[PDB]
Amino acid sequence: GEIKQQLAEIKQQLAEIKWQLAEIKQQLAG
Amino acid sequence: GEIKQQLAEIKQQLAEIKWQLAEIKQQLAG
Amino acid sequence: GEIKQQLAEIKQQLAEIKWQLAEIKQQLAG
Amino acid sequence: GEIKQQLAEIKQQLAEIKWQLAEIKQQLAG
Repeated sequence: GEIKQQLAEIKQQLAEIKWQLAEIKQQLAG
Repeated sequence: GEIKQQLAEIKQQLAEIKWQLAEIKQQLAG
Repeated sequence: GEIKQQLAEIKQQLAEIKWQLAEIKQQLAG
Repeated sequence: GEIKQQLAEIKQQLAEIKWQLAEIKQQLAG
């Protein structure tokens, strides 16, 4: 239930943050 | 119950981080 | 024990990430 | 035990995010 869904949501957010950071890095590298 | 409250706070902070990174991405690429 | 220490470490990391993002924002604003 | 393993993974991802943000900060300010 709630603990496992919150953990899943957190892991999804961390994945999305990692993508955003990789995109920013690529933008800075041109 | 305590774990649930801490995980909820973690999710909220990650959501705020995502928004801040979306803004930085838009500043660099917009 | 371990659950509470891991949660504390995570909350500290989130705080540090929020500072880094605020610093980056200020750097972009000059 | 499961919570402990997920929290450990969350801490590891946050550490990686911190490093990526330190690099971006250095690119902009260095």
